This record gives sequence, structure tokens and C-alpha cells, in this order.
Amino acid sequence: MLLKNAVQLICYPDRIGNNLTDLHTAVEKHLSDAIGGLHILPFFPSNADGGFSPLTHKEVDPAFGTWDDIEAFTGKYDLCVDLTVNHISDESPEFRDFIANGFDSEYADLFVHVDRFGDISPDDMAKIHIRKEKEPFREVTLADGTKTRVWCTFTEQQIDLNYDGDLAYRLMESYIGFLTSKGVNLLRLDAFGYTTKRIGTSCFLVEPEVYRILDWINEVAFKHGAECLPEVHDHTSYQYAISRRNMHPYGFALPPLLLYSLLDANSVYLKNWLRMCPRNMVTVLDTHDGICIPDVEGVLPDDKIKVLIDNCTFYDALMQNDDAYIAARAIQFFTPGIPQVYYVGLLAGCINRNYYTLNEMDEAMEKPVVQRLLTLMKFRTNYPAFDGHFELNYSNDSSVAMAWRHGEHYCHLFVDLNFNTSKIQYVDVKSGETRDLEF
Amino acid sequence: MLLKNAVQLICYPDRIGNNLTDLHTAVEKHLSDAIGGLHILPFFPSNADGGFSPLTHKEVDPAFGTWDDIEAFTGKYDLCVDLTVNHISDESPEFRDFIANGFDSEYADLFVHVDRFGDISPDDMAKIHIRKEKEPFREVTLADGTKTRVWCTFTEQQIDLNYDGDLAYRLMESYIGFLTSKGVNLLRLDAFGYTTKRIGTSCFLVEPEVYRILDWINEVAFKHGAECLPEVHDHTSYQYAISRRNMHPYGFALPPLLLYSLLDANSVYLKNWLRMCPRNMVTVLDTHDGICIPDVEGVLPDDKIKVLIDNCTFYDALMQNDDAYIAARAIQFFTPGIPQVYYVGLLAGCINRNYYTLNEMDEAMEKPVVQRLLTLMKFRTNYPAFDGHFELNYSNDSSVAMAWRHGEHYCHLFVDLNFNTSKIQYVDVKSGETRDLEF
Amino acid sequence: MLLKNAVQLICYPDRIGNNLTDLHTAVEKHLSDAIGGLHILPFFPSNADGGFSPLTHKEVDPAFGTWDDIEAFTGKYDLCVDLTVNHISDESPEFRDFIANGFDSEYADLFVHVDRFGDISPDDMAKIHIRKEKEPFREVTLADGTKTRVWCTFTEQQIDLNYDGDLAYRLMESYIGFLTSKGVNLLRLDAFGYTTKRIGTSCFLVEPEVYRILDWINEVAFKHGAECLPEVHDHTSYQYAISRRNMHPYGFALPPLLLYSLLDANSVYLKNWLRMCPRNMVTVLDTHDGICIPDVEGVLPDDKIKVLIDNIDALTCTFYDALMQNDDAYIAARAIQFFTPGIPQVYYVGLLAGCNYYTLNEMDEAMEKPVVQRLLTLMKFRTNYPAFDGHFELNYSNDSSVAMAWRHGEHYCHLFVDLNFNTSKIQYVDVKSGETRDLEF
Repeated sequence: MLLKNAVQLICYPDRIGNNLTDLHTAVEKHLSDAIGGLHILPFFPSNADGGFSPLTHKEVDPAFGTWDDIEAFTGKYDLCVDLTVNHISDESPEFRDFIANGFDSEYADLFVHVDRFGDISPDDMAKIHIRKEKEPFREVTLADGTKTRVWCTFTEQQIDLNYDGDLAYRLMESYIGFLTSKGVNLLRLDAFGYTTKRIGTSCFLVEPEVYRILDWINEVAFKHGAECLPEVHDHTSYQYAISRRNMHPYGFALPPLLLYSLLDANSVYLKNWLRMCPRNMVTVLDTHDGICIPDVEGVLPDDKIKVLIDNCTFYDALMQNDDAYIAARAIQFFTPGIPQVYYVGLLAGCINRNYYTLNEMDEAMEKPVVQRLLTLMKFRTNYPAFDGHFELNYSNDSSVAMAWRHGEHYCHLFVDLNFNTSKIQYVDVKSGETRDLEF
Repeated sequence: MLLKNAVQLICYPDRIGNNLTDLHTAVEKHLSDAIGGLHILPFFPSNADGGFSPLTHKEVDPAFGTWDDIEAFTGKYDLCVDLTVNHISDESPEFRDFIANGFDSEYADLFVHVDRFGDISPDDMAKIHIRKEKEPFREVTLADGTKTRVWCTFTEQQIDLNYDGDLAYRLMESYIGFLTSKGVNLLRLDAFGYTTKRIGTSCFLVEPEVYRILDWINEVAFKHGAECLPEVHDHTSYQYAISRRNMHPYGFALPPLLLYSLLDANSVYLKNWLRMCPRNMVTVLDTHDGICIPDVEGVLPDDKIKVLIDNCTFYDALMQNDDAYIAARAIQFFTPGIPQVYYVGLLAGCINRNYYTLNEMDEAMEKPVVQRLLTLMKFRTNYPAFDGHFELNYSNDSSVAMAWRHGEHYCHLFVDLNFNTSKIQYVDVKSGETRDLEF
Repeated sequence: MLLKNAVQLICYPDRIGNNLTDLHTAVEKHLSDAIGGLHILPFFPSNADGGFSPLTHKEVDPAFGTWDDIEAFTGKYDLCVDLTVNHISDESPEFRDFIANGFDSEYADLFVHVDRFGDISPDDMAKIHIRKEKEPFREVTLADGTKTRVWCTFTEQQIDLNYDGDLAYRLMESYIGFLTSKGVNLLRLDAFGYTTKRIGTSCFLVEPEVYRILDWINEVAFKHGAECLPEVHDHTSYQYAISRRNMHPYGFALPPLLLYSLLDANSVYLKNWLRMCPRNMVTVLDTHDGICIPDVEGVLPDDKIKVLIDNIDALTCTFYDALMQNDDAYIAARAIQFFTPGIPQVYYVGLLAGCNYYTLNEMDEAMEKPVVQRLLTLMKFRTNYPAFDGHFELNYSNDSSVAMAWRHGEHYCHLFVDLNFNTSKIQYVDVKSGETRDLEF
């Protein structure tokens, strides 16, 4: 549908070269026919958390470039961008206005006021699903000298939005409209699970509230020509729930699943997942965040997870073994969904966030393992069979056999996990013969 | 779509009363507005395996009744019937003709000839997925006095069909056409996984062969006004694969999942499954076959399965506790899909295959627990909300909260697993008020 | 031809002093009555794997010395030397001729050509017992400019020999002849398990081919006055099969077994193993490889292996280090090793209490160490006291101690190890005076 069924690049704005212009130089020079889109990590004005505390989604942080540097991509490549639906910076225009004007501010109902709930019992606090070990409450000093408390799931420079009120949905629709006008196809919804706040609950993925919030955003997105990629790290059950509301789940189960598969030469759990895997997902191997274990619970039994845990750029977990890494990307790419490749993974780097100069990328492109990866990326991005249907094939319990078919076009992946071998056969339509991809 | 979204009765032809006429008497007397369909277990001429060795699918075994006794159901109730796609009786017209006329018989290519494969290595035999501990080869004496071997997965009176040849598909289309002409809506495909025979493979669910076989039958069924219910007992991954080819999977994960849930007062794994559960499934709690464990692998962790195993009509596994049983049916009925109720489960019986006289059923209907179950069955079969959408609600880890919505119509199930309590609230549209179902 | 029942030194040619002559000087100065033989690690022309890729077994690398420097040991000492039966260098004359002349070379059938089979199924690839994570196949560029593939289990400079053909047996009998002419008593058969290549199989320890190849090699050694020490790292069952074909297995079960015993003060599994242990084995404690787990499966239960593994990864671990550099524990392990039936080897680093190259002065220092003097006292006693030449009698003990004894007529010696306090006590019978006396170590 709306998006190109092609490889996407996950990248920062400023870590290949220095800015979006240098980024655009790198894509055109090397990746012009290997990717059909980019996920550019947060590139708005921000004041904490590596970019996830945006003052607004309506500005490019001038450090990275300008909206014209963004639109240079949005005529040839899909564009995936983060939408921080849970929270906005305390330095945002809206929150500074609440600080100035107190509860008389017209943006007051945009934030969550801990005082509405009343006294929250210990039992209700114990239900809250949060990683930090402080109460998720920031007490702020207003202009008048009063002290009120707002909900704060993350760092204190991040103020959560109020989805029992109305302003939060207007603010998001404004962001989505403007972002989509700039050429953004795909909205990665960051920390969507925390948008549901209800005392007595987990305040995380509270059902079915979470899906009504999620349905509303998707419709706003669809009116403006964009699809959604709701990102949550929890039981895969939420990935199928996302998938079944016409949104893109993450294939967060795949990376740890392949690590186990390759390290222990076992395809039983991988094949079972491919037979089940939620569809219309965006697949990753290495992210901008790293290793997440709860995403593979149930997909991989607890004993095999322990094996995996007992035995981080994705390349390092395979012990910098090129054959293993190439086979994992091969498997990822034939997995149903849109494959993302993180930029450090493209350059076979060695904590998960490195800087490259434009010379350093050209050098890294010369690496044998990287040329093998370009060959896959071009093939996955261009060969028409991937636009057809997935048919998994019978294999023994130490190998994986994956195929795609779209009319005449047919290609077949075979990975022997015992020897990390990658073999792709595809149909050259023009000659009608069966050919071996050289990678 | 084609089927009624209502409770179905799984029953034999001759175990409530003596035959299909007595069966029809029982449904009308007690179940006329509580079920929308029936799954009548094999009722064809058969010579082994409790009815799953049919001489033909074109005859009612006169012991049970006639096709007019069948059609008495197919004007008011959906009709689900077994189609033994893997094999037919050795006493069938087709196989006796092969015995008589040897390989000159025009039905010879309807069966699998072990000699085509050649010598089958030990390694290839070790791949075969079979329960019996004999080689799946029957050596038969022909009329001429020659001895040839045919493939035989089950008892020797069951001869497997050949889906590398052509006659097998004609025979099935003939069966489906005639069965559908008699009013059959739904074809339970028995032992479909064994139809794929290929040396070097498991000869069970061989992918993607199994789905092409499965797609073909579904299309034949759709031309003749019927849908399919492919029954396989293996990893749930096959249930999602079935579901994604416009066919009905079984919810074989649910029964052991509820047993664990109720016995250990834990909803975490149940809720995760409901959030994921394959859609358009047919749910059971007790079957005509009994306990199957591999259907809950992954759905329930290995440690909790051991708990379940360490701690059979479904009523007995709950220790004949009515509240627990009623709550399990309540949970089953709000689970997405078409709910089947096995007849012994309807009558709260106490190995999974009992006979009842027409008096004995009337008495069993008077049991308090059975009246509670009728109330659910009528509600699930008639209340319009189930025709809308499933929305699971937040609950603690010892309770389950399930709801359906279809316009104004809304009903909400809450089960406390600690006390086996069942509470249903629904919207009475006529008065517009919220009411409690009394059960 | 029967070997001396005495301690043997495992050592490099060039890491004590500068060369084999300095080695010989060091041996005579300190070890002349403490060892009855030497296992000199590979000293042939080689270009990979630390010496186990020999161009030929018929040359000494001129840096290390000469063949005459080797024969200087034979005459007072048994000599154990590696025979790489599985593979030879790609820079060897035989394979280099294969490079030039293709399949017209008369050395072509000496190597395994992966294309004989045709297509090898995934199921057959998955059967192969191979430790590296590439296919055991090297594709070589021929002189003609064409590309053919030969079987290659280890690094690509190591080309496996073809034991379905005949040339490999001649090549191997040739090496055995030359080695024995220089005085080699004992042939360590390196990577003996991969000699059996057969698609549809593990291509490692393939039975019963593997024993026929092993029996044949044993016979060639016997013609030329040599015995075999077939080295394989797998389930102990293979060690008893070797033992029962009149060859010397390694006691690879012992090191991990003693590590557990000392670390957990438990003699049950050690005693059970000594009661069963295969006969005519050569025992080591630290190898040139380290600690291997499949060598102790069954000998030590899976719960006790995990206990050991948990301790040691907190295996590239010199056995002295695995005992936390505890001198008493190390001496108690060497004592137990020495009373274990078989011929005990001491790796030279273990002799010198290292944690390496040494000069001749440095070895003099290492010999002065109290722990090394205790080890010398053991070695001399094991190499010279006649009771070991009789029969082994294991004694009853509690489950935290080990009681091991040997008897040969009047000669009798008795080891008692308390695993709780790492005490090593040996009492022996002084035949001439008839009294029982304590070895001072």
C-alpha cells in the first residue's frame, strides 16, 4: 500500500557526516537503489533524552539542518519520523505558558495533574508499570510561586500529555498535519503505552483505552497521507493487537530470536515464529536502543532465552562473524514486513551509536561484508517477488528455507545455521532461468 | 459471514437417544434457541477408528438414520461434518477395485504406493512424524496373488490418499459437492497434515505443499457454499497459518490454558493469548478426542504446563466445580470465534464419550449447572454484541475482563479466578439500561 | 615396543634455552632421573597452527636444531613426537605438485575432492562433526586457472588426506619410518578422528572404519619399533575403544575430574573413574589445548560439571590457575595423576610452576621453588620406585579423601590425599631394610 516495500535506513541526522545535507550525500552516493526510505531519529529542538523531549515537532533543530534538507528525501524515499505522543519538553511553548499563567493558562489541560486523582494508595502505586525508581511526579514551581505536580514518566524535562482532556489530541493532530505536509509517510509512535493513565491500573497499555487512542491517531495520520509504527517493548501479544488495527508493529521478537537461532544452530523456534509472525511489521535487527528481552518471551522458551542470555551492535553478538551476520540480514529481509537496517549495522560497526565522517563511510562501504549487505539490500528493495506472498518451506531443524512469489518472480533463501551459509536463488524473468545471487 | 455466529453442539449421531431422529428431538426440545449449528461426528459407513475410515462420504450409515434425517437440521442450523481428506476405508468401492484389478485399476493412482519412493533410508524414516510404532506401510494381497504396499498412517483399514496424483482431488470434490448439496456448511478436515507425503521430510504439514492442498479444498468448498475447519494438533503457529488462508482454525490452545488459569488463579497467559488469539477460530473446551498438550506450547510456559500436568471430560479437570466450569464456558464464549460445546459438556458428565437416553438428557438438563450453561448458550447465540468487535479490558493478574460491542449492544464478562465468579453485564437496548445476566 | 613406565616431559624444542641442545642440557642437569621420556611438540617445517601444519615430518626447522639434536635424547629417553595423520600443509611438495599438475598429478588421490559426491544435502552437512563455522571445504585455484575444492577441516593451509585411496597410507608409513629411524618411540596421532570421511555420516570417529585405519597405523608403528598415542577429544567411550586395540588413549577425563574433586572436596567420582579407567593410557593434567568438557561427560554428573564450570569461568586456564595457584592442591593433583594407572606426562610449564619461554638460568630459578622441589621428589619417586611396575590397588576411603596404592612384590607405595586440606602423604616400603618410610614432599 502507501509505503514502498523496500529496505529502510535507520539513522541519526548528524552521525554520517555532520548534518542532513551530509546524510543526503551518503544515501545518494551509496544507497540510491538499495533503500526506499529512511527513519531519521529525532531531529526537532529537544532538551533531554537524546532528542525525545521535543519543544515542538514543527521545527528542525538548526544543528541538523532545515525542512528543505528534510524534503530533499521526501520526493524519492519514504520518510519515517518519531512522534513523541506521550510527552513534550518542559521548555515547549505550551508548558512554559502553563508555568507562567498557572491553571488559568489555556494549555493547562494539556498535562496530567497528579492532584485530580487525589491520594493514590500504595496498592495503586504498585500497579504502575515504570522503569525509573522515583515516583512519576514532578513538582514544579509556577510563576506565582505555587507548587503543583505533573505526571512525568521519564526525565524531568519530559512532561506527559493528558489524554483524558482535549488539547492533547489537538496538539498531536497539529504535529501530524505539519509533519505530513513535509513529506513524512510513517509516524513512529514513541512510548504510546504510557498515554493511558488510570489509577488502579498499570498506566501502561491500559486496554481498550490504548486502542481507542491508537485508532484515533491512525485516522488522523490516514487523512494526512501517513501510516503509523507504534513502538512498544512488551509481550508480542501487543504486536499482534497493533497489527490488527491497520498499523505497523515492530518485529522486536526477531533479533534475539536470530541470535539464539544462529548461536545454537536451531531453526525450530524461528520457523514457528515465521509461520505466525504478525504481518505488516517493520523488522529490525539492531535498533537505536539495543537489546530487549521481553519482546521474545513466548516466542523463545525460557530455557533457550537463558542460553541466549548466558552466551551491543548486532554484529558483535554474532562475534563479528560475517557469514552469520549476512545470513541474519538475509533471514530478516525475507521475513514478512518492511526491513529496516540501522546505519551502524550497514557499516559493520563495533555503544550502539557511532559517528562516521563521509570518508569513513566510503571506507566502511569497501568492507567485503558490507558489499555482501548492499547486494542483499538492493535485491530486497528491487526484486518484484517480495511484493507477492510469503511461502515458508520445509527445512530440517538446523536450517531455514524462505521464499517469495509474485507472478513469474520467485526467489528462495536457504540458510544452514551450522555453517552460516546464505544461498539465494531467484528467477530472472527476462531469460526465464534460475540464477544465484552473488553475496 | 457464511456461518451463524452462534454456539454449536458437538455430538455423535447415536449417543443422545439412538439416532439422528432422536438427536433432532433433543435439539428442538431444549436447544432450539441456544445453538445455531451442530458438528455431528462421523456418520458415514465406516469399518474402523470410530467412524474415521469411511467407505464413502455419500451415504449415511443406516444405523444412525438417512440423509433426510440430516437435512432436518439443514434448514435451521449450521451443519459441520468431518471430511476425512487423508484416507478412506479399504472397504471403499475405490480400494476394493484396486485390489481386484491391480495396477490396471483406474483408481490405482488414488493411493500412495511405497514402491515409487524406492528404498527409504533410515534417516528418511526417522524424519516421518507418526504416532504409531509400526512402519506406515500396509502390504496388501491383490486379487491375482501379488503383494504390494500402500501408505497407511493409521489403522490398517485406513488407506491414505495420493495428493501427488489427480484422482484424490476428484474424489474429494465429489464428496464436498454431495455433502454440500445435503446442507453442510462447514467441513472439518480430519488429519490434513498427513496429506503431504515427501521422502526426506516429516510427511506432516510439509510447507508450502500443505497450504496449496489446503487452498484448493477451500476453493472447492467455497464454490459449493461451505467453509473449512482444518483440524491439526501441533504448535499454534499452524493455527495462525490456517487462519490466514480464509479458513477456521481450532482454538486448541484454550482448554489447557483455562485449566491452568483456573487451577492457579492466573490470567496473565490467558490475557496474552486473547490479545493474540487467531481469529475466525472454532473454540472448544472438551472435544471428542480429549487432552492435547502440544497445542498450548508457547501459549503457556513449560513450567506452568508442568503445574497443569502435575495437578477426561472438561468438567472433571475442574474437579466438578460448577462455578469454575461455568466461568470457563463464559470465558470461552467471549473468546473471538464460533464456540462449540461438546454434548457431554452440555450435560455435565463424568471416557469422554457417554450415551444418554432422551429421558436422561431431560434429567441432566434440570441440573443447576446445566441451566446456568443454557443461559450462557442462549445469550451467546442471540445477543447482538458478539457480532461486533472484541475489546479486552484491563484486569489484575487473577481476573479476566472481556467485552463485545455492536452498535448499542454491549456486554462485559468479568471472571474472578480466585473465587470462580461469573458476572455478565449487557445493554438491554429496548430500555437502554444495563442489566445483569442471571447465571 | 614397550615404553618406560616413568614421567614424561611435554615441552617445546626452543622454549628452554634457545634450541634442542639447551633443552638437552637442561634435561640432564635437573631431570636426568625424574623423567624417562620426552614429548617434544612440533618442530617440523610448518606454516600455521603453531606447528601442526607440517610441510613434512622429515625435517627439523633449522631454528630449533637438527635431527641429530633429537637423537641425542634417544638412548636414555623415550621420545614422543606428533604425527599429523589427518592433513598436511598446502605448501607441502605433494600438494604444491597438485597445484601445478591438476588431476594429472600422481599425488591427486592423496587428497579429498569435495566434488566426488555431487550435491551434499543439508541433512548430510548437518551430520558433519566439525568445530569451525565454515564448510570444511577449501576451493583452490589450479595451475590451469580452474577452481576445484578439496576437503579442509581446519585452517585453509591444512589439507586433509584421502584415506579411501592408497597414497595416504604410503605417505603415513613413510613418515613413521623416518621418525622411528631418528628414535621416536611414541607417535601421537593428531586429529585421528577426521580421517574417516563419508557423506551421510559425522565424518569423525566413523565406526568401524576408524578402527581399521587406527589398527593399520598401529601395525606400521610396530614394524618400526613405535607405539601410538591416538588423541581424540570426545566421549570417554572412544578412549576405551582405543585402549582395547593395544594403543594408548589420553586420560582426558582426569584433569576436569580432579579439578572438581579438589575444588569440591569430593572423591566419589574420582574413585569410580579410577576403578574403571582404561588401561595403558597416557595421563596429563594441563595440555597444550586446555580443559575440554566432552572428555568428562558421564565420568562426572551434569550437576557437578556445572559446579566446576561455574567456578572456572569466574578452557584457557592453566591447571595451576584453576586450583587458584595453591601449591598443596597442585602437588596433590600431580601425586594422584602419578598413581593413576598409565604413563604420566608433565607439561614443562607445569614443571616450572608458571601461571612461556625460559632461559637456562631462569629454569635454575624455577627449579629452586619449593613447589617445584616437591614436584621433583614426586617425579623421581614415580619414575624410579618399582611398585608402579606391578599392579594398581585402589583403597577404601571416605568421600573427601583418596587412597591409591601400587604393589610389585616387596615394593609397595600408598598415596593418601585429604581433599579438605590438600595434604599429600606417600608411604613406601624400603625393600633392603624392610621398613615403611615416608616420602618427603
